[PDB]
Amino acid sequence: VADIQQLEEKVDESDVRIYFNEKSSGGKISIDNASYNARKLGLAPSSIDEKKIKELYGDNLTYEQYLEYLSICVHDKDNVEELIKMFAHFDNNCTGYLTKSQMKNILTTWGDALTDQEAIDALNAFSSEDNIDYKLFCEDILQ
Amino acid sequence: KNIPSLLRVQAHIRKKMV
Repeated sequence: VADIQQLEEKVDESDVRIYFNEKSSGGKISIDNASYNARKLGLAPSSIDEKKIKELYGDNLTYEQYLEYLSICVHDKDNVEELIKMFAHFDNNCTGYLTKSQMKNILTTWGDALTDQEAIDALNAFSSEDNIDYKLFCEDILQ
Repeated sequence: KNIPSLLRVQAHIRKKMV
């Protein structure tokens, strides 16, 4: 797992700092605004990451604790195959497609569930067609 | 089932829609 030094070769710390200044109150940043900044930096935190940092430092992070959080958000082991296999689990006809409604159920049920409108919006933004090529979808979100 | 990979999908979706 990325340390802060390595994080700072991957992202511009000038951005890291400016995004912190945008959201900080009292010299600290809330987990939710830290996750927002992580995403602006092209990182993808889950609730596992949020809860890990919260367990160490509480709801509001100093600048350095925010840097530690970002290092946890890097996820270098992410690959498209694992994402595809998750969806393919529900593709028992082995068609390569799931409908927007099927995709919605898969995304709003278990895990860090999206809201119905979040899942709907992400799916409509991806494709105007109802059949989603989930391999194409996974390749898109990973970039 | 396959919960950790589900978390990554949802994570990247939230990243994309930020």
